[PDB]
This record gives sequence, C-alpha cells and structure tokens, in this order.
Amino acid sequence: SLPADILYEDQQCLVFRDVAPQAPVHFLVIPKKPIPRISQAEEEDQQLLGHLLLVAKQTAKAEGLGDGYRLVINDGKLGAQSVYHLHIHVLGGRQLQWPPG
Amino acid sequence: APTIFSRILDKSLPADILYEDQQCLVFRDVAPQAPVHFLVIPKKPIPRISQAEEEDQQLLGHLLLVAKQTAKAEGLGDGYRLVINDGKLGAQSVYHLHIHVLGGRQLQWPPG
Ligand SMILES: Nc1ncnc2c1ncn2[C@@H]1O[C@H](CO)[C@@H](O)[C@H]1O
Ligand SMILES: [Cl-]
Repeated sequence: SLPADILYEDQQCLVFRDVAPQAPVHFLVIPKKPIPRISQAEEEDQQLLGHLLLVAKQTAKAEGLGDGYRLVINDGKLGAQSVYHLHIHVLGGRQLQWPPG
Repeated sequence: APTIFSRILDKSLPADILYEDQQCLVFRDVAPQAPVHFLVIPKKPIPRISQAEEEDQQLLGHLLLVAKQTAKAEGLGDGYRLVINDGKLGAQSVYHLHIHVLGGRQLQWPPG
C-alpha cells in the first residue's frame, strides 16, 4: 500500500483502496471523526454522513464507474463489519449480484 | 410517474410503512432478501446516487440516520447491512434512490 492508494482526503474524510478487493474497483470512505459503527452515529453527524455519500459517488465517477456500482455499510457481527470504524465500501468494475451477501 | 415507488409515496399502493416524515419514507421490501429487509427513500425523486448533488448533502445524511434509527426499531442490534445500488452493474432496477437495510441473518462477504 502506497500514498497514492489514498484517492481523496479532506478535513472530514479519507478515501482509500481496499487491499482485500472484492471487485476490480473497491475502495473505502471513512470519516476522520472516529464513529465506530453506523448504529452509533448521531444527529450531529447528519452533514458529515451526507458528505461521505457525496464523496463516495464523486470518487466512483473519478474511478470510471459510469456503468454502475454498489455502496455498502456493514454494522456489527451480523453485518460482517471488519473494523470498528465507519467505512463505506464502494465496489464496481463487474456485475454485482443479488442478494448483496 | 417514473417508478412504482411513486405509488408507494402517494399511498395508491398500500405498503408496510415503518417511518415517514416530510423528506423520506421507509417501507418493507416485498421481495425480501433477509428476515428484515426495508427501503429508505427520499420524497425528492433523485433517480440514482450518481445523480445526487451537493444540495442533497443534508437529505443524504438524513436518509442514513433514518436507516439506522429504523434498524434499531426493527431489533437489528446484533448487526445489519446498508446497500445502495447504482445503475445496471449495481443491479439497481428501480430508478428512484433507495437504501436497502438488511438484517436478522448473517450477511455474507463479498456483498454480491
Ligand atoms: N412494490 C414494491 N414494494 C416494495 N418493494 C419493492 C416494490 N417493487 C420493487 N421493490 C424492491 O425494490 C428493489 C429494487 O427493485 C428490490 O429489492 C425490490 O424487491
Ligand atoms: Cl466493514
């Protein structure tokens, strides 16, 4: 993993490639505020959460995902959350299946 | 009207509604992929997340907070998954923005 694997950074968030990718494009959007899980976000996080989704879709465009993609947020053990910090997964570059896990 | 979600919003198609306010509507998915499977949609007919814009920032955050609030109400304390599909490769199918909330079983990886 190299510095260029950070695709985007601002005062609110970091975007970086997943080193265990599940699709030809697979990156991760995280807040800099250490919200551990989406179930523990609060009303004060409204604007931040909206920003994370906008950054996810902006980065998807930058990564050439013009034919579609999937955003995923995992909560807790049943969601298969792998790190207790909020992550938005963005997957693209192949046909995504249904159900989504 | 662009999609069947327009009928859910105007109540001409009866749906199992879990939450409603002036910005969004939450209802059960009629082809559920998990023991709990519901959709959070804006009343503003944004067709796809790739077509959301900066003016939608507040709305988008609100949709996520409503998703997690409703997940709690539905008893998803041991975990759940939120999914937003964009376009054909995302398997979106209905072109009105919606967040899937799935819980009540172990979710697998990869997520499709
Ligand atoms: N009339 C409906 N009521 C609730 N969910 C629906 C309806 N039509 C489609 N969906 C769901 O919306 C998603 C996009 O097609 C799928 O999960 C699908 O089952
Ligand atoms: Cl995760």
